[PDB]
Amino acid sequence: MKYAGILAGGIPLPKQFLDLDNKPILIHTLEKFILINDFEKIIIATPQQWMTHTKDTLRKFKISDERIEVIQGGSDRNDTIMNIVKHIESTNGINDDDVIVTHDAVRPFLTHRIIKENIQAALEYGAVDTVIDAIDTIVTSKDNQTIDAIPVRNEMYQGQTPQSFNINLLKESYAQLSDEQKSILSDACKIIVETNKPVRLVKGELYNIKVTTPYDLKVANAIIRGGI
Amino acid sequence: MKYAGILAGGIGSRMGNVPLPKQFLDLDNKPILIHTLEKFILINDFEKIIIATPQQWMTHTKDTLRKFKISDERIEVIQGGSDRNDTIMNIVKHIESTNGINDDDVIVTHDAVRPFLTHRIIKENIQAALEYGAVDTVIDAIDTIVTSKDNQTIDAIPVRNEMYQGQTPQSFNINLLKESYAQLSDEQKSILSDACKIIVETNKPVRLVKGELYNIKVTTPYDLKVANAIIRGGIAD
Ligand SMILES: Nc1ccn([C@@H]2O[C@H](COP(=O)(O)OP(=O)(O)OC[C@@H](O)[C@@H](O)[C@@H](O)CO)[C@@H](O)[C@H]2O)c(=O)n1
Ligand SMILES: Nc1ccn([C@@H]2O[C@H](COP(=O)(O)OP(=O)(O)OC[C@@H](O)[C@@H](O)[C@@H](O)CO)[C@@H](O)[C@H]2O)c(=O)n1
Repeated sequence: MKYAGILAGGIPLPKQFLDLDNKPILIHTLEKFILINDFEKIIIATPQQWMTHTKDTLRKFKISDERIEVIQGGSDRNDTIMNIVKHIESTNGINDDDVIVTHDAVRPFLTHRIIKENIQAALEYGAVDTVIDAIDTIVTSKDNQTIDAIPVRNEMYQGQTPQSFNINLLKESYAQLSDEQKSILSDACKIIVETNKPVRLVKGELYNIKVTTPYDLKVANAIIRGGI
Repeated sequence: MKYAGILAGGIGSRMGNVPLPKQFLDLDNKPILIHTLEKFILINDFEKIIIATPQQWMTHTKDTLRKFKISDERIEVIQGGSDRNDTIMNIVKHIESTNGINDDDVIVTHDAVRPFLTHRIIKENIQAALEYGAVDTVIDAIDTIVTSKDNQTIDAIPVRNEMYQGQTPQSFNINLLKESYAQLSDEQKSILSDACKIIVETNKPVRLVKGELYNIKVTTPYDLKVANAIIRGGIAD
């Protein structure tokens, strides 16, 4: 069993529901996952305020895949992931070989190739990240004023999503973490990295952007029009 | 004295059936290099605005300046270097052999292929270079940043709050830049990807100036589609 977890639990209307070429970003994203028959369930987690509106939007764009379920998101991004996990466990349980492909609702340009690679690398190695090589030199700062270090750019990668995990592995490593450890995370693959278990790399795409600021939405509107 | 070093070097010899190199390709009917150069021209603080370019492209650069009626005597076209930092040092050697280097000189280095920098960015670079001697133009990382030493598996995922996308300009006190460059071995030089790591390898500080999300580097066709959208929708306004 392969499960898809569309993360839309973050807070005009929230960015995930904004129109990209007369169509909510969430719909753009979800269409990619619908085309993959391998998914047992495609779960959209969203704030309680926006659950009925999400289901209205699905209806409005004539999407009625019974594989789709809308559930309530979490405190933080990782908590939303864990809510989707708890939903799967309390409705059909967790096989010890099940994987979940978590993906940002605001990353509507992921590709069929990206998803299929994610699922096969999760089946093989248990934890997967979607990245692209750093184009900018990457810099670090421990004070937001002066540089701390400038690593070898060759070893730096822009982390995207999907991020796909073995559900048992993800739950066990999340339980290993403290509340302080959890609070400093920014993605889900550091759950696995912090517990000293491997994370394979899948290559994303340069156009697999996160659409949150208005600048991003103009880039996304150009990517749509120019068929990128 | 404050100097601008527009980096348009390292363009390899190319056949005529390939489009023009990225620095010279048209963006809204204007070479990207000209878009970049216009911002520096508007700043009177600069004693010279030096464009370094491969030997093959010097005459074409000067034709291009003429074509867009650019006749600022502060602009000079010189031959670039073997690598990016070598191009910077060529600009330094030009400055020193034409005006000398005063100990209060700063140079504002910038990729010709980042045409969307702003007046704000350049001014902050100049003055932060005067105060702290070395400056990087960066933006807070939006993606989580990851490291891998084998292109297969992750080694580490640092705290994103401390990670930054390095952009340009990069601005230095010229003597400081020269001294720290002279300290480096050829191996160290070969592994650098920017100019601020010259200063960082020699354990001297580098101040941070915040850039802009549209201060993108135009190299791939994808970037040119993004850059045409930035132009059309007036997002650098
Ligand atoms: N309580 C919450 C908060 C947010 N969300 C969803 O999560 C998506 C991204 O959220 P956001 O746009 O704000 O970006 P983040 O700072 O969280 O980092 C992400 C970054 O790490 C990653 O894309 C990649 O880079 C790693 O490889 C959005 O769809 C939100 O709806 C959720 O479901 N519940
Ligand atoms: N012999 C050479 C080689 C390159 N150049 C110029 O350098 C510009 C960018 O070059 P390139 O697009 O190829 O990318 P780089 O690998 O050099 O990285 C840059 C990255 O570090 C920086 O933008 C930022 O991210 C860090 O803060 C281009 O205008 C080239 O003409 C030169 O004049 N002479």
